[PDB]
Amino acid sequence: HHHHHHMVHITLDRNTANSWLIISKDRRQVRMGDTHQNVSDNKERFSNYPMVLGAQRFSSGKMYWEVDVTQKEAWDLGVCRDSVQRKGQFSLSPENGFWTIWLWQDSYEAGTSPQTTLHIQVPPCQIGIFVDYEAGVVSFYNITDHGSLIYTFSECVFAGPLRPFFNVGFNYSGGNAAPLKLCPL
Ligand SMILES: NC(=O)N1CCN(C(=O)c2ccco2)CC1
Repeated sequence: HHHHHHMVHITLDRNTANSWLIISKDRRQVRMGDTHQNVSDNKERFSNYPMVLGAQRFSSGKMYWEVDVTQKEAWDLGVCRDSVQRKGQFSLSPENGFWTIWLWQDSYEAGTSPQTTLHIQVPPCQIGIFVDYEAGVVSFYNITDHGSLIYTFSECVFAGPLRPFFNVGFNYSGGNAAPLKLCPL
C-alpha cells in the first residue's frame, strides 16, 4: 500500500486504561500487569477487559499508524467511537462503535457481527491501520508480509470522533505477557 505518508504519532491515554495495564513513560507501549496498578477508578476506564484508547481524536482526514504484536497469543486492534461503553460486558462490533481485528486461539478474525474469518499465511509481527474518515474506511495491513491487505471495513458509519483502540488480552496461559508497541514513523 501507499498510506505511509498519512502517518500520525499515536500516544496512549492512561486515564482510559484498565487498572491492570502498565503504560510506558513515553506512552507508546502497554502490557498486562500481574496485579492492580494502584490507580484510582474513573468513568473512562475499561473495567472488564485489558483495553486502552489512544489520546488522539480524529473527525476528518486520512490517518495511518503501526502496532507491534510480536510473540502475543491474543490481542484486539483498530479504532472506536469516543463514546463506546467502558463498563461491563460487550462485543466488538460496528453496531457498538468498534472497527477492529483480533488474534485468538491461533486464528485471526474481523470484529463484524458475526465475526469474519481472516486469511493470513504469514503471522504478522506488525499491523498497519489506515482510517479514511470521509470515505468511511478502516483497513488493516500485514507489515511482516510486504504490507499485504488483511481486511477492509467499508461503508463505515463512525457517528462521532474516532480514537485508536487497543486490547493487550488476558494472560491466563503465561504466554501472552508481551506488550503492544506503537512503532516509529
Ligand atoms: N447495524 C448498525 O447500525 N451498524 C453500525 C454501523 N455499521 C458499520 O459502521 C459498518 C462498517 C462495516 C460494517 O458495518 C454497520 C452496523
